[PDB]
Amino acid sequence: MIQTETMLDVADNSGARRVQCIKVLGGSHRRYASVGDIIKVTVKEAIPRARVKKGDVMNAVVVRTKFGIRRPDGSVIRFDDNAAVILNNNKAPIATRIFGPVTRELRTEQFMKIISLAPEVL
Amino acid sequence: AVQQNRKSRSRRDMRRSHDALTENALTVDQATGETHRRHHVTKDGFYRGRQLFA
Amino acid sequence: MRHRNSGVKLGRTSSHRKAMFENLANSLFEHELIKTTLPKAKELRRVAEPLITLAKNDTVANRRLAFARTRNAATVGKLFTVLGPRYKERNGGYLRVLKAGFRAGDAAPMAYVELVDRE
Amino acid sequence: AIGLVGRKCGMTRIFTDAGVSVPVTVIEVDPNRITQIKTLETDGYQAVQVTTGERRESRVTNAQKGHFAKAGVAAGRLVKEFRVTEAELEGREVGGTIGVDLFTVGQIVDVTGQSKGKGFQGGVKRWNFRTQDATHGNSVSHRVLGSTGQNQTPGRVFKGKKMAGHLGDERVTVQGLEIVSVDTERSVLVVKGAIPGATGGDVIVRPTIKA
Amino acid sequence: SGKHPLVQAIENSQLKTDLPEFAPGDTVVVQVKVKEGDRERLQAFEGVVIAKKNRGLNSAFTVRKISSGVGVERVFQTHSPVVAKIEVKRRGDVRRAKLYYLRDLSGKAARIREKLP
RNA sequence: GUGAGGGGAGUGAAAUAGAUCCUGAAACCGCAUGCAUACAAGCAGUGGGAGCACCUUCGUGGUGUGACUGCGUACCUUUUG
RNA sequence: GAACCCACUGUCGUUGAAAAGCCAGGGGAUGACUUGUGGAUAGGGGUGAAAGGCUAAUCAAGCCUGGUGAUAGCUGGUUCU
RNA sequence: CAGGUCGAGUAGACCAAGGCGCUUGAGAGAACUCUGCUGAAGGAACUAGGCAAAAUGGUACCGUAACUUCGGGAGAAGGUA
RNA sequence: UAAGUUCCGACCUGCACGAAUGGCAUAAUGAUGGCGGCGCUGUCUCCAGCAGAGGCUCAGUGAAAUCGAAAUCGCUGUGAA
RNA sequence: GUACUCUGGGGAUAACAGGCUGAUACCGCCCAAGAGUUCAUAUCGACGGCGGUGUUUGGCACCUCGAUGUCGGCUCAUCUCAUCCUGGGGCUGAAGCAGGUCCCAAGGGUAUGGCUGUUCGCCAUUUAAAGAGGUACGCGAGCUGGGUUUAGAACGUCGUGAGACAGUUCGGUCCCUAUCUACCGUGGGCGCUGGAAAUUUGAGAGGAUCUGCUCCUAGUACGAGAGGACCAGAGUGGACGAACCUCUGGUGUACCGGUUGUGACGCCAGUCGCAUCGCCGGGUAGCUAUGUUCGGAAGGGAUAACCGCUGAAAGCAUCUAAGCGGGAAGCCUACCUCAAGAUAAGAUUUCCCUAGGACUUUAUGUCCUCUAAAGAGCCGUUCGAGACUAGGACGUUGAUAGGUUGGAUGUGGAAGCAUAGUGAUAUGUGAAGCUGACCAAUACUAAUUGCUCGUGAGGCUUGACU
Repeated sequence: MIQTETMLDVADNSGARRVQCIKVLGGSHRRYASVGDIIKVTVKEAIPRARVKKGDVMNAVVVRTKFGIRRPDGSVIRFDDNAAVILNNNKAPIATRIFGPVTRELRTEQFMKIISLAPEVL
Repeated sequence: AVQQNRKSRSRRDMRRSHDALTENALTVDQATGETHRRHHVTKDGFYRGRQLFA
Repeated sequence: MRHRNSGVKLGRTSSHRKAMFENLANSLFEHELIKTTLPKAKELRRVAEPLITLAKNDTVANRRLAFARTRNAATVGKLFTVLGPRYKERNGGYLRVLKAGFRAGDAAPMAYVELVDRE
Repeated sequence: AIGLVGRKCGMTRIFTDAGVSVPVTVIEVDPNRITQIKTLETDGYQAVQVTTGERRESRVTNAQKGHFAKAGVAAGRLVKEFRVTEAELEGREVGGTIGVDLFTVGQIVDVTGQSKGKGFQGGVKRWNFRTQDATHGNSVSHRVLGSTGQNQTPGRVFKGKKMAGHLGDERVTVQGLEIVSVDTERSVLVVKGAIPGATGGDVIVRPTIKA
Repeated sequence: SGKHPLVQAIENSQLKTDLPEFAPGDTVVVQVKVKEGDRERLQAFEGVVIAKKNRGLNSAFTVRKISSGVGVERVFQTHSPVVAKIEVKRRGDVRRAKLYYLRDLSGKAARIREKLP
């Protein structure tokens, strides 16, 4: 349940460490983004000498949330943090490592690489 | 907020046309035979042929 | 809304309400016939009758529960010595509530609360 | 169309083979009994009148007693009518019954009921009005209506203005529900989703009109 | 059994009859049926039971685990067919029904003493 | 209620002269009788006008009411108005 | 930092519990400090770490009584045919 | 003038001696208003303005920058039992 | 700052700074003015539940400002507009 | 000089809003030098001309000075069309994709932030789109009070001074319990051709009406390539709305436990009062969103611009004058809810009442005696119904409420007694004890004997059958 001004951890090694959501994309008056939704973010903290810098405006996809996702059998899965992965202008993943676990809501032609490089898919 | 015109006695009585009182439900008791309010103990302590104060 | 809710308020705090109902139960057990207002009388059943039910088995734990609820040693003794054996064979309905007109001071409806086998 | 009158029994879930959980509502059905058939010649329209349930003799009036005795069925707790056509009118006679076997699994139906009563309610709950600020100097106006009109032109309040008033306790129809189970031994319908009303309320089930 | 008899009768027809006995504070392994395409496989979820609700067909239990640095909790519906198997590995010893205080502890502080028969 | 207040009896020319008591107006508030009034829009009247009730010299009379209908935006002041 | 002396913010109150308050927070608290009793300064005067502040709920000149029925090219009102 | 248990204390919680339950009540448990408690995910996006709320808070020990009129800043910040 | 009519440093064609109606600075102090952070939160997205006091019903007591008179509807036009 | 101010007057006279007017403003049209490789008119269009609207800047001084009391924000709106999106078309300097221009169309929809008191504007990032206007520049007896415009103080400037401002800066009291109209809900009375219990038709009214992306047709038509469709299908979203509580959560001051201080119950043990529910951890029902499910689907009828068929006036031509068609998110239906006070008061099924006297005003006439029906209400136990009402269930031929018994749930190892320890404490008896609102049984307690209202066959005329 990510909205504007929410801070998120960065779950790859693109260089960014903390990002802030500034827009939820995909409709007029759209309120919230969940796992698998695209957001606009600004970079608040980054690794020195990286390809990304502080003050950059970028696209991202939400991978973990604290509010949680529902499953068809009635179950809910909740994580301890809110995390995102950075995308380029064409909305493709642009990182060479992923940190932590991931979900099945990214089984989509847009998002194979995160699953392929992720250590654990729970 | 207050009235701009004094209200006529006719309209005042028309408003009061709903203020009438109504009668209670009264019933003659069996064992003793005086009137009492229905479903209540009589003023002398009887109800349905039982006494409360001997 | 108050859909399916139980309990009363009677314009009192919760501690005041609980203490007042304990006082009413103690007075009822002492005198066996009291006069009160109708809502208080109807609510008094849910407080007083379980005490009589509990006093049917004379054990130390039951006596201590009765004391924790009433805080009156004379009431506990009466409950476990007189009233319990009296109602041993009766399945509930130890009280009787009868409407008794209205009160002069504020026209409040009133009622009598009496034990079933008083005399 | 021709339908059934039942009672709402409560909500539960059904698990499928794949593991999916389907929320369902249970409707208890006492087989409906036909009391009167209305025709074009006598009434000017075609409908079937049914009754269901039970009622004690001290509560059944003499007029209703004669009305039921003419049909030859026991007195129920309610009487209802279904508008029908000539094709549906085939096979129906006074004294016959209609059961749950009228429906089949997988069929789409509409369910009508009486919604729960919320009593006197204000703008926020009734019409989704927005509250004013809780701080920053606001005096005594948090959940109030606000403005209710313009000015000397037109100098009045229009009809249909949204204000405070009674909410709930209305007839409501939910369309497009799906039949999940037709239990004939227990005389029960199990339908996917929620239906209007509280447990114990009377509900009507009909074939869907959005066909 | 707080519901109507018909609802109880309809619910009772779907109950599982082979569940183990377990309590909050135990550590369990749950086998979850995963259907990718039409590949069927079983994924193991290992963790600590921190909450358990007993409501008949509506029974549930919550399992918390640390996976590669990030904590994760899953609420399982007990009678769902997607729950294939539950195995108890170690029985814990706690003082309460709900162990939500573990969410604020890490590692050294989050250990549960083993119950000894 | 050993109250307040009243009803008889009695005094007085008179008590509806009975004590904040000669006469006892109007605003205002009751009870009783007669007629009208719950499908119809506004300064409330005015010119017509059926019916009803009582009285009666029995009418081309009297008293009360006014279904229906034509016309009709208070008074004073100050103002070009 | 309590008593005591003040009066910075907010809600409430505004035909108030109150013709200046209550509640929650706030400042000084051995000093150019707070306070009781009794005295002194009187109206174009007094007093003022100075706001035209205060001088009995009244202050760019207090209150009371007299001149006095001040004057008003202004507003209102002005009674039977 | 002013006691007990803790307490640095005349602060504070509960009590003693001694005083009281504040001169309308009884029900109900709608909108809306006042005063409170809790709140998923987010955390100033509110607003003229973080207004109001939330937050910090004791004792002992360790440790503490620029700047300085060498007194301070300073309980700086921060940490332990 | 993603985005800064405010803020901070600098530039100097100062509409109309400037040296006891003092000029340029300055440690400490301020319920003083402006700007930015950490923590924290119902300020907000967007409100929900609960507790007390009113509101509402019954018995008792019993105000207020206002008021030419009222048998006191909409629309379009007219008309001291 | 007065912003420290005061009195008598004026809507005879200004600032706000209204009114008249329309110079100005905005929108439309006429002529057409020219521009557009030729070609005035695909698109622009000089020099000149004619109108419409009542948004701008103004003109006048008709209303209000015995008061019409606010620049923005908030909340809540309603209308126009000169249309921002979506829908239907003509032309094109229209290959396709796109665009330009004009015509029809008002059903629905139509951003969040940074700066500033701002309206406006600029900027960042979205969206199918972020339209233009009227409504006292809508809305302050609905909220605020940042700006302006009282009293304090300062700077620049002006004045000898009191003081002042095509200026700036810091601070600075927002009253009213709603009579009438209007509106949102909810009742009482009477009427509806004797009365009553139910079920109903529908004149009519209200609600709803939005839209993105992906796949398929098809890398096909088209195109030198780069690119790339019409029509016609499937799926999944955003915003909005409704109902619901099985699932996920919140709350849950009458449920369970841990623990601090103090007082008491004679004492230990065990408990209770007070401290925000003292604080802290959980949590049943109910309510609830952030949770779940569902909706705007499809189809008929008449049309708008526009496109026609046959066809003369006018031997040809021509959608029109006779005659016959197609055609839009728009209109009428269709979907949901209400609806006979629809005084035109409608329809169907069933049920109830059939007694005697006197009198004159000989009339659905008035007084006696005898009769109180079908039913409705008072009263009581109450509700997932509720301000009071109204509505639903039941009243001994009874499960309506409370209690009792059983179950379920929550919390979690009661008290007492035994063991092991110097002890704090731990283990056993035993998943025990306690458990508001839930499910099921059960007359133990309370729904008593009752009373009131509602009548006695329902005028006349004409017609068709009896």
